[PDB]
Amino acid sequence: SITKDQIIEAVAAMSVMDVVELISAMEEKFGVSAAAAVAVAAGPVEAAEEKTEFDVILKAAGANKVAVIKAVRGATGLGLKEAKDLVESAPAALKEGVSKDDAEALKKALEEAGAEVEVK
Amino acid sequence: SITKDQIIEAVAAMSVMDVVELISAMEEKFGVSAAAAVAVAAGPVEAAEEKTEFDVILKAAGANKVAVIKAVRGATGLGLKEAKDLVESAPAALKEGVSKDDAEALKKALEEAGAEVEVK
Repeated sequence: SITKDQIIEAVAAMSVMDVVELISAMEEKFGVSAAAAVAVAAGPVEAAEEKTEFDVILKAAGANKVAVIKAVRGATGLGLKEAKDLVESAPAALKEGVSKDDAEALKKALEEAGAEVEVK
Repeated sequence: SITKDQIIEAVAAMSVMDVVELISAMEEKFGVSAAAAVAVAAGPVEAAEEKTEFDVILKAAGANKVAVIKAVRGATGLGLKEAKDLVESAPAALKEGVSKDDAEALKKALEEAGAEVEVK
């Protein structure tokens, strides 16, 4: 009496774990687990983190909203308006999680114009 | 003697179709939500037994990215963009675990257009 149905009630006769073994058995039996598949080798969290995530915030455009607006749209590319509003909505984040070099690049640009920047 | 092993040889005793029916049954019983994992996990296991799991990969669209993109979205139905990226992200799997006939069908289509396909 090995009917399809009988098997259904059979799976509901054992525990989930016991079932996991079942399904697993076939995998090995029919050896349907060794062809190509994908890698996806996610390693376990390990110390030694990087530090390349700097955020450049704009506090005050200063007496050079013009140059600022340029630096803004220049660093991003938002519409003149968007950029305007952004600055007008100070403080406003310029960039988030950008390379230090880039952060300092714009920063120095702001300074050259005479604006207040924030590095965090 | 209602062992698990015995259930293993049971699947290896019946035809893939009979196994499909089974899984399909449980799918409803235990629910398609709870069995979903088993269904997708067993989906390939069953097909493998029929030796009807061929993978069609796209290596190079060739000098006919147009026709290719068509074949792609045509074989799948992904957004124009998605398809574009896919092709541009070669190699890219077009189909996975499909009938040989189907695999060769698209393959020949690619050739007709003049593209490089991969069958594995």
